[PDB]
Amino acid sequence: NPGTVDVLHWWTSGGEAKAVETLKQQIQKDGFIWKDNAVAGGGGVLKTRAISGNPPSAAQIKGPDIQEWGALGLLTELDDVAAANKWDDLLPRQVADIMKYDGHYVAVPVNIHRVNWLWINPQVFDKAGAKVPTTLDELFAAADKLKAAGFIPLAHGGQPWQDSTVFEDLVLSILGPKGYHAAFVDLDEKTLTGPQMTEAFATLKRLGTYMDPNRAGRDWNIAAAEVINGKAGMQIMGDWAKSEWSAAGKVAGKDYQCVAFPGTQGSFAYNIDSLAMFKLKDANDIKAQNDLAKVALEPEFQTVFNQNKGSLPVRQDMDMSKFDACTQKSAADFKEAAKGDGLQPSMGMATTLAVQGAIFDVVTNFLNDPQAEPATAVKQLNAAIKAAR
Repeated sequence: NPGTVDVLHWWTSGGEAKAVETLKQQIQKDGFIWKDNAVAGGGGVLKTRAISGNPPSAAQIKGPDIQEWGALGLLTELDDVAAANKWDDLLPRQVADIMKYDGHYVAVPVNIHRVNWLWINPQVFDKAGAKVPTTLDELFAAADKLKAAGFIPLAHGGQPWQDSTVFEDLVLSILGPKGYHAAFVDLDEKTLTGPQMTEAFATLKRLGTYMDPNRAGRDWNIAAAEVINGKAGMQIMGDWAKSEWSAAGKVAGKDYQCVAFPGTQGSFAYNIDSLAMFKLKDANDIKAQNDLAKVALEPEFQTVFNQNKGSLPVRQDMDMSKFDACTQKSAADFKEAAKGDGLQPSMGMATTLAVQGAIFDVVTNFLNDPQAEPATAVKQLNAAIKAAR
């Protein structure tokens, strides 16, 4: 036909086009047709279109949104392409499991972000006599010292997802991997209303006190800029924030440092993006689909897509010297975490959009209220999470 690949995705950026193009050019070269329809409003009509027999060949669906679409029977089993390309050998076990439904590949993963980073301006630290933290006590001690030296201690933007990034970090730090998993994967009631979650909010509140009150609306890349430009000391963010650093022409260690969010050493909170493959009717369109799935997990796209963006590739067998120094620390930390309970889904991997919304809402509401009681915030957390489920 020669068969058509229609991919619904949100990879809008110029850096992400380089990779998408490498995909297109190879599909064409393999004798198939390319077509895309790239929407925007990042964060996530496809349903109505797939529940009515006009799906795209592929769509961007991260988190649990895969199990739901699988369970509807709308996705296609990729046993053949998996088998031909030794997918089980290439993927970390926990990653492969996220991509399966009834033991069958239904989606191909394309990246691994780490959520639990702190980004550090080593020039700002030296001029402030500040010490790169490894504990929460030390994170505050650095914050004080930066303020005392007349820097913005924490660069932080006014969007709910960013408030909860910082929250989920604190949950991980205080509760450790197991408790984090109890809270965001199992939505365990005792955990979400317990003393340590309460401590996570108390610590959130306390981080609040060092944040700019005129942050409302502000994007993560503006907060990163305050760090890049030598005006702030730190930002707590996932490793997408490297893009901002790259685009400014920085390096690894010479301009910034990446450390694990204090107290989360040992753990890797992953954030994994993916293309779920729909059940199609045309044989040629299947062959195209299977090609897109193969190539999305080949070295060429796995390198370009994750490069100039900050995430790790999901393939285990990569030439990592192709990446920056922070991605190499991220690759090392991944493996350590992977030996045990340390590897956990970020909150964004770990629940439904409705539950996220509930948490985002509780967190921002409590962080935007200087009188808010942590003892109260855990009841709000739990009650909202119950209601969204």
